[PDB]
Amino acid sequence: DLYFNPRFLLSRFENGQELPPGTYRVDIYLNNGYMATRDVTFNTGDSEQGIVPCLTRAQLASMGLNTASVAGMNLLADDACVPLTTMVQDATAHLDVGQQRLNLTIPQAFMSNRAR
Amino acid sequence: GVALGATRVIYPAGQKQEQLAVTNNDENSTYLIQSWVENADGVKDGRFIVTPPLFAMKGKKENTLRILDATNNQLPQDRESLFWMNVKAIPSMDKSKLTENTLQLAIISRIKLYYRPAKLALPPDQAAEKLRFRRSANSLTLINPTPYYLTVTELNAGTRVLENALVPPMGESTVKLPSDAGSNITYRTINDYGALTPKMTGVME
Amino acid sequence: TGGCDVSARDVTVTLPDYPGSVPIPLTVYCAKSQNLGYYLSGTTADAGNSIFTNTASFSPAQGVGVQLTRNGTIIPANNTVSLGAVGTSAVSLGLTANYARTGGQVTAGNVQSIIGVTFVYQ
Repeated sequence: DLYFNPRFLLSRFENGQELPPGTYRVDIYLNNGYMATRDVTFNTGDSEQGIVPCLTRAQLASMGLNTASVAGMNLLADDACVPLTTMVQDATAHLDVGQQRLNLTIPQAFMSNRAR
Repeated sequence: GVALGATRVIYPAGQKQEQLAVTNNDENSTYLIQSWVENADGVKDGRFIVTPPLFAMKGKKENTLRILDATNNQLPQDRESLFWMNVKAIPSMDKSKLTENTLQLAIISRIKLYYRPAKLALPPDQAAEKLRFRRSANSLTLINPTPYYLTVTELNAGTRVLENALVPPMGESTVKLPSDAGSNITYRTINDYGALTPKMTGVME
Repeated sequence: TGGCDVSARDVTVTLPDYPGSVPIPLTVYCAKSQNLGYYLSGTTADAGNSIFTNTASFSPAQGVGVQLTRNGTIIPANNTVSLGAVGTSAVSLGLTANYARTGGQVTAGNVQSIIGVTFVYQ
């Protein structure tokens, strides 16, 4: 079992976590394409990483998500953190801590790709 | 151990951010990296933000720190401002060691963070040559009339080696001078790229 | 080029039982030769600011702390040690770990001390 002496300044880190809850300036990628660089709050949550990003319905929509295709998304508040991985089947979110890059993936069935 | 990718960071005014690489060269080790900014007085200061301020690095890998301008345009616009970046590598150890006698060492790298205004009067490659000197009984004063901090090293007076100095923009710094030190002064500087510049002959004011 | 790197047998030094001393295998090397120096930091218990406190929780030994020496000379906190020119060849920081009494009565127990080693770059 790993140990970190608090006097140097922690259970999460001792358990393999890389980054604690907080707001971080990250590069946001969607389906492996660069989208933006801005602050994103990461809260404690069910994830191998221990933290999950907080992005709103409007933020996701502006990047390509078709909110009308997501069941129950209309019930969310404007400022609610979208539970992406559960609300959008097989959508994923992973933060590459070293690069401070938030990689988001959303299935095509939920993207605004209708013939225009 | 853990090493930084640069020995200083020149932050151009207007830039959204600047980066600093942090590399853990120890494959079997996990470190907690704590970083913070201090002002010229060595006091923790928030005018520049370093993020992530606390994270763990497991094994050999490279992590990038982002440095953000949070000065709200309040810093002088005719000269550089000095800040310090601090990156501390905190080691871990097995909890089984808690019943033993131990000494843990945290390694800290401290480098300069220079805020550099845009459109400065003098080009940076012309600054080092502008340094001037004023000699006193037992002291030597370095005169920096440029908008750039001058890191003076290998400062010699005769055959005597004097203390290194960090001369502030449009300012001065003083170092002790042995009474027997020669009058012939020579010096070198550490430039924007952390390189030692060729020896220059000291010119008196 | 980047900053230098410190190499050690282990940054987690298992100390001999008190009384006893042990050299600390700790070196530093740089990709580009440059004059380098370092200073120690932490919480001390003596007026000399050289004996680092015992932070052990379970059963800490009282009256003793960790004091470092280089070439036999005690190295106080925040007192820069100049190593001179450091290039690609590793240069030892030359440190040895020792135990030093803080003055009080000595009791049985262990010692868990921590020290920071800072390298400031020109």
